[PDB]
Amino acid sequence: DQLRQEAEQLKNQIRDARKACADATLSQITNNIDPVGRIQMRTRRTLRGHLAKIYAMHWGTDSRLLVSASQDGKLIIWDSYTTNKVHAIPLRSSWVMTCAYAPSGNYVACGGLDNICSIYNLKTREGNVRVSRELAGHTGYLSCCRFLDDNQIVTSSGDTTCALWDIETGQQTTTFTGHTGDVMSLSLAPDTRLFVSGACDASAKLWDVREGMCRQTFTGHESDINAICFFPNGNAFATGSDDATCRLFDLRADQELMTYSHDNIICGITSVSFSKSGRLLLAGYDDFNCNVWDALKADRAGVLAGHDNRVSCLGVTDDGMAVATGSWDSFLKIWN
Amino acid sequence: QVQLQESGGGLVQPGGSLRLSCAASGFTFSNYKMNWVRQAPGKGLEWVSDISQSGASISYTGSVKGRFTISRDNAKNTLYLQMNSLKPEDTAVYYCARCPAPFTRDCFDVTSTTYAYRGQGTQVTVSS
Amino acid sequence: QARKLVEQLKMEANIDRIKVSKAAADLMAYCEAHAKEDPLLTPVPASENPFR
Amino acid sequence: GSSVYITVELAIAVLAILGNVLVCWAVWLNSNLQNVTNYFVVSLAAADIAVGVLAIPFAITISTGFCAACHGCLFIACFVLVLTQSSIFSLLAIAIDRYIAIRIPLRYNGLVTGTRAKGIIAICWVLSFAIGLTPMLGWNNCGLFEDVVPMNYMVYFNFFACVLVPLLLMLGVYLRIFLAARRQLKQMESTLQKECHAAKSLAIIVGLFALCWLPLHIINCFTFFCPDCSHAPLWLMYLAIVLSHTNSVVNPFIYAYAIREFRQTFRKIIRSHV
Amino acid sequence: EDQRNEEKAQREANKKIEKQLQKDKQVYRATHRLLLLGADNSGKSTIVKQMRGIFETKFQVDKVNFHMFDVGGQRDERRKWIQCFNDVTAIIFVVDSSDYNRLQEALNLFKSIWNNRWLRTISVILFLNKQDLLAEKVLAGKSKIEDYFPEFARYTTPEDATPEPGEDPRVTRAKYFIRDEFLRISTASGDGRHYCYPHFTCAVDTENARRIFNDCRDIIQRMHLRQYEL
Ligand SMILES: Nc1ncnc2c1ncn2[C@@H]1O[C@H](CO)[C@@H](O)[C@H]1O
Repeated sequence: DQLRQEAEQLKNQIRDARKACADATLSQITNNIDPVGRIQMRTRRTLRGHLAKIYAMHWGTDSRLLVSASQDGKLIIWDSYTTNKVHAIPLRSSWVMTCAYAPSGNYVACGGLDNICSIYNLKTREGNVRVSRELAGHTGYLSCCRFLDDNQIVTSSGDTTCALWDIETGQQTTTFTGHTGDVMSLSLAPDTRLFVSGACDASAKLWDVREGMCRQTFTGHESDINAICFFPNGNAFATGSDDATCRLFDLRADQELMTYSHDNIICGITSVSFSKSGRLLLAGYDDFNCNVWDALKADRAGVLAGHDNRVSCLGVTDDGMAVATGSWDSFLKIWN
Repeated sequence: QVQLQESGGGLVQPGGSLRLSCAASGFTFSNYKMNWVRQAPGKGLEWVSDISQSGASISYTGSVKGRFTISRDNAKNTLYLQMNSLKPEDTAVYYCARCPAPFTRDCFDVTSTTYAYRGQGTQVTVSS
Repeated sequence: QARKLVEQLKMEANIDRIKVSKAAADLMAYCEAHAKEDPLLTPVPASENPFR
Repeated sequence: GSSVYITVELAIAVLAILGNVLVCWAVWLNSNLQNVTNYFVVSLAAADIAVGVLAIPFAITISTGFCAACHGCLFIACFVLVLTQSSIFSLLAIAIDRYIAIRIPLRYNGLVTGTRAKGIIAICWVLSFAIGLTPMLGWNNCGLFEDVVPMNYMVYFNFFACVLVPLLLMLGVYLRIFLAARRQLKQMESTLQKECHAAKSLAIIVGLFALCWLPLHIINCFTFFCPDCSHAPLWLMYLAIVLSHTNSVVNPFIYAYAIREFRQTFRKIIRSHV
Repeated sequence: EDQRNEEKAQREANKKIEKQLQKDKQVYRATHRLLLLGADNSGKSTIVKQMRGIFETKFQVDKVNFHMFDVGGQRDERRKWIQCFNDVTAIIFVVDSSDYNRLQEALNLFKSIWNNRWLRTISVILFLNKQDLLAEKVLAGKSKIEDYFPEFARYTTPEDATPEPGEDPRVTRAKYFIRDEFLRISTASGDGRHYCYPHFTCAVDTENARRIFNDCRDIIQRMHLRQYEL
């Protein structure tokens, strides 16, 4: 009982501190900045060959190679520049929920309800792609495992617990705990010394990879958090809640800077990413289209329609050249 | 930010009246479907009642059919559940659970001591 | 049980904060600085764009 | 003096070409329309494109005036016969595909393959070629279309085998389809209203085909079997011909348009055209 | 140029990949996938004697292959990993009949599954196991349905009942009452997009495979008829 009163007092004090910190508003500060304009990105490619719904994809470091995964149980390495199946990998378990591309471009990972995301070698001397390491130890289903280095990999499973592994030994080296609900997505920092995660408890947390402990928490969403991406300078980030609204957060100020929501949109979000310049914010809704938001003004910059079914994943190349979006119709469409 | 405080409740003789309220804040109350869920001591959770957006659709469990009334008020962000003629086996922790999806009536919110948007509780016991 | 939550709240309490106006100015300055190098915002000729 | 029915023939040709190109570009403009079941529909559409654009001018050009010095212009007649039979056999293939899909739903996916469908199309097309090019082998009576082509063949083999057997097979297939549909409907799916609606749809397609095709065959068989009885006035023959040719116009009106996805796609097609 | 050799190798690799993928797609279309469900310890892992997310089964009937999955490793929370089965042939639901206390939870879970937005267009083959146990409990009479369901006091056996030889009127009435209580949820509002196929099975039943075979054939035929607009 006393602990409850202490927690309530601490929460009230934190809220008062944030309220005192707030002085102005982003729209008022940036009101004097002109609109970007109605952008009309037109499809430049269409990638075909995946039988079932597509859940996740990842760009390579060179902005020319990327990987996709679908429920049918196949891993395909495409080539956006020239549409070709560079490699095809059939998974042991037909169920998969995420895919990753090592920054070195020599390894990929993918996992799902099997509670494991394994390691595939793409620089085989024998020439045949084979699984090198499978990491076991997670309790719930694996929601997302993103690469950190050729030997370090991060993960977030269905048991409300992220994990930093070491493939050469395949042993959990640090455990991130403290999340009430399920963990959906994470986004590493460009400095690769931190990473923020979203969970199905209307909250997001910031960790320290070396020290392994939550550093801060943010709560401004009514429903679960599906996607989380990092601002390229590592001083802000935005999330897409299922409540049909996207918000922008700051680490230094530690408040919800701005929100993106209109009356005409009432569907849930599934993916989020930031354009290289940082002025454009992309959101993939549940009504079979993606929306482009003027990040610093929170006004509809434009629409990106032309998907038969739900748009699950989304991403922007490293150089901010091409945008790739996968959907439930089993098609990947690249936008200039 | 999501908070659901459940006031009311107390010791009452068998067959007496009562009233329970679930104060909520941090979200648009009118865009979610509310439920009451109870956990008898030495047992798991279980559904009790529910209510639709504007209060049109209502439902109840078997043992409370005709003995409990659920009332909602969106203009104040509060939800009541009037209780009348309670029996000895009515004693249990009562919760005010909201499932996440707005503008839908379908959800799984009786998780085994793991749900996130569930009120903390409001103890009610019946004694002689 | 709740001791861990109390400790986490205590740790989060000691967090030096910054003016939201300053944060907005920083973000705006960053976006202005990295403006001319935005391919999505700034279209480029076909020769420099590989249509992929 | 006028023979304005030629103008009606030109109108029929243009309308058929327009509708067929509409359906073909609709198939192009959607990935869900590339189903194995839609392969036969597009084959029918191509068949109607051919029959319209070539035969329809050809028919009037052969009927208007026939210089016997041509030493036999039976090639045009054989071509038009080939095209008609191609359309008929495409219809029959569609019917058989539907029957298989509704009678063996579980194994239909594993039994109807792309290679098998393409082989079916090839065999039906070569059958149409063989049927329509039979006369040149020597059955032609050369050693008017009526004069050039023998009536005995057209009444004994071609008409009978290639127009009655397909109709009877279609009747049986659609009877079985209706029986299965009614059995499913009465199970747990108002009442007789939807049953009669589906029965009306199936009966309308079958009856439209029958009305389109039988009349000309009936009159020709009567002429063959009535040596004493003379022919019917030429406006009846032209009426029969325009029916046999507007069949091409009406097939997609029944087959493609009725499809919900097709008619939803056509809305944006005409919107963009306007 | 001398760089188009890489393009030739790329084309060869792409051709091989497509050639293999065609066979893979053919097989994947050929196979039929089913999702198993039901409360724990309810004959869920033993509905089929096996005479042919984590757990999968492979049984073939009349040269038709079926793929049934048993999600039995994940946590209790369900509103997120359930969406990964929105394109299955049908969902198998198994619910015991003699546990009146968990029966209400079964009704609520089934209703939520029926109303789920992303599963709006999937039919379910409903099972009702432990009929012998229900008969034993009813004959014993220690408990009573009325103590949980007040509406049962005003329920009567349906006129279309097909009782098994010697089936007591009481047990038959209880069975069909539970069946109707299940079916009411589905028939409430579905718009005809999907339906249910109730059954009466037991732990000793060995013909469940035949029943699911018939049910899947019927539903696929109904889908083929829904296309073509009847
Ligand atoms: N007796 C006939 N006179 C004219 N055209 C005919 C005759 N019999 C068949 N045809 C032609 O053959 C096809 C099918 O009857 C049509 O192109 C039709 O014009």
